[PDB]
Amino acid sequence: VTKPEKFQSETTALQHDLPTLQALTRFHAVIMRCGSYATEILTALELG
Amino acid sequence: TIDGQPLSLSLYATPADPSMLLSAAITASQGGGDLPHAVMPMYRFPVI
Repeated sequence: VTKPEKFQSETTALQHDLPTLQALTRFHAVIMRCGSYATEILTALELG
Repeated sequence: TIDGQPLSLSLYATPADPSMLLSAAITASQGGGDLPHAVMPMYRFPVI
């Protein structure tokens, strides 16, 4: 929500679309696939 | 064979294994509250 550039580089405002919903699903799936490192991957993605 | 049935048997490959499902308890951080401005009372120390 606050950094939509970290979602896609073209977005600049997170949308209420169906492709955005599907990409949120894939994002959540890869985060939960990361397991114990997941908040570490997220806070590294906060930064560069 | 004479009936059209093969002599060398066919391949039966190994199917995909059942995966292990993964989740993650990702965490956040709200900071501590900033300490307010102190106001001098009119009562002495035991009362207040």
